[PDB]
Amino acid sequence: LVGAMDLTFVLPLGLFNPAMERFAAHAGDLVPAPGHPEPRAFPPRQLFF
Amino acid sequence: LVGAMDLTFVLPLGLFNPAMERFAAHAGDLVPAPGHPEPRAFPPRQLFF
Amino acid sequence: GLFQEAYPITCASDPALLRSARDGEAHARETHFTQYLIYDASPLKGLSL
Repeated sequence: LVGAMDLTFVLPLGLFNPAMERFAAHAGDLVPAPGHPEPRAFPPRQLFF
Repeated sequence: LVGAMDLTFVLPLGLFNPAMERFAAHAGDLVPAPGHPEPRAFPPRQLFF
Repeated sequence: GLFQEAYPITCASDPALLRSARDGEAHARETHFTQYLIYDASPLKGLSL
């Protein structure tokens, strides 16, 4: 009576936001150090979990 | 004794905000990436629900 | 049949601006520059639907 489960999962990697959805919920939201490029604005290649 | 309903729903598509009503609740509320055209300003052609 | 009225849904012209609804009516931003949101008045208003 002790069972088991099988659950797949689906993770997208390199996908890319639609057009309306590229923004930042505040202006200063996530800020790199002044005089550095934003790593956030590049097309994402990774996943975390 | 199990019934039914008919409800009709109205969705506007292409309307446009009046003069007083075009604004943003703050300065940076939704800010596109630095140096990019902001679709938030355009007239909407779509909906979502 | 009686009232000749239709009931509007929860709706918005930005996906970004729709998410502000699912918290609840209170936090919804009705307008951004042009993009806007409509919040439903229905007999279904308070149900899980």
